[PDB]
Amino acid sequence: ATCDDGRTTANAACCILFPILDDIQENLFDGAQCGEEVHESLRLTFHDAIGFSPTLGGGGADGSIIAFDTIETNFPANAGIDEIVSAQKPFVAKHNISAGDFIQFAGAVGVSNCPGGVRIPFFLGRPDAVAASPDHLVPEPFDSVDSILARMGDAGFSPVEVVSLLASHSIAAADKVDPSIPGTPFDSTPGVFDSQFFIETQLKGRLFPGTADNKGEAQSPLQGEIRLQSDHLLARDPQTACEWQSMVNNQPKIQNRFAATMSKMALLGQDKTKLIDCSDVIPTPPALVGAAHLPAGFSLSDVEQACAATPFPALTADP
Ligand code: HEM
Ligand SMILES: C[As](C)(=O)[O-]
Ligand SMILES: [Ca+2]
Ligand SMILES: [Ca+2]
Ligand SMILES: [Fe+3]
Ligand SMILES: [Fe+3]
Ligand SMILES: [Fe+3]
Ligand SMILES: [Fe+3]
Ligand SMILES: [Fe+3]
Ligand SMILES: [Zn+2]
Ligand SMILES: [Zn+2]
Ligand SMILES: [Zn+2]
Ligand SMILES: [Zn+2]
Ligand SMILES: [Zn+2]
Ligand SMILES: [Zn+2]
Ligand SMILES: [Zn+2]
Ligand SMILES: [Zn+2]
Repeated sequence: ATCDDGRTTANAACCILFPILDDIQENLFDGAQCGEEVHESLRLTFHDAIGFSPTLGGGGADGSIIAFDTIETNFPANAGIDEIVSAQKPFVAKHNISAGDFIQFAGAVGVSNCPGGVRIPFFLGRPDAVAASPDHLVPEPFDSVDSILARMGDAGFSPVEVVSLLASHSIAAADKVDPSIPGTPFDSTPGVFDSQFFIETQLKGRLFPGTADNKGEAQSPLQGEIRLQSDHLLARDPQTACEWQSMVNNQPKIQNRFAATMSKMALLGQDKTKLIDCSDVIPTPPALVGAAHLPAGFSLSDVEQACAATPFPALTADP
């Protein structure tokens, strides 16, 4: 199909997305950058979608975190979410798509700005949300591996899918874990969708980048980086460590698995067969910049190897 401005897409219903794309690229993502608002919008996809429990309720990827913001943004695990919700709300009001669609669309557009990134499959047509998520559905950084895996499993994700989804932490920072150092990233390349997160979380912790007694924080290997206790544990726990290590210097796997599992997450509470595939509207991401490496001055002995079956791969270090 050909839209009114000459751009093309497989399904004509998708043409409505092109003006939305242009608006968000400039006015949400600061001219199609992989920066703060991409990171926040990607986090929002998860905090919206994971509000889904057969037992407990919630409609998944339904826009509830915007529609029912007054309730959801006050949940403890949603600390800091209010900022991106407030930023996105006027776009939802201006354009003519549901909040659920907008959240997933913005997340997919944003990820596509990141070198090494992917096009997350995107489907159009989610109805407006009809209920708020229950509280206690979003994992927290002080939760155990058993708890995180049980919660994610309740929503439909296996442990290997959880590891896949955590490639998001390659383009990510924390504002509330240690509020003395807001904006501190989880890897050394928060503008690049790469395996650095899976490398750097495996290093022996050395220091706290800010203060030393924050709940849910582990020692980091680097002054410029923060480590979550959940990521510390997931990198090392026998249930997840082998999958974690398998991401290291495996860009094709990170790409393939993140796109597939993000699509699954974007469709929680939804039925793809009732939606329209608009995947081809998402921009083509740039190729990876940089390659897998240890930080300058580090060596393999600084890696806490946690996969009995397979030794940690030999990586070069920054000069
Ligand atoms: C599975 C367990 C998870 C835990 C415990 C967890 C925890 C956290 C925490 C504590 C933060 C920092 C919030 C702040 O203090 O500002 C964060 C940020 C973020 N999370 Fe995760 N997360 C998990 C899964 C995910 C998943 C599945 C996604 C996928 C979309 C995701 C995407 C992000 C992103 C992109 C950010 C960065 C936000 C920013 O830069 O402001 N997280 N997460
Ligand atoms: C049950 As929970 C995701 O709030 O630790
Ligand atoms: Ca929701
Ligand atoms: Ca990165
Ligand atoms: Fe509201
Ligand atoms: Fe509407
Ligand atoms: Fe509506
Ligand atoms: Fe913030
Ligand atoms: Fe480096
Ligand atoms: Zn900005
Ligand atoms: Zn912000
Ligand atoms: Zn922001
Ligand atoms: Zn519009
Ligand atoms: Zn809870
Ligand atoms: Zn918890
Ligand atoms: Zn942030
Ligand atoms: Zn365990």
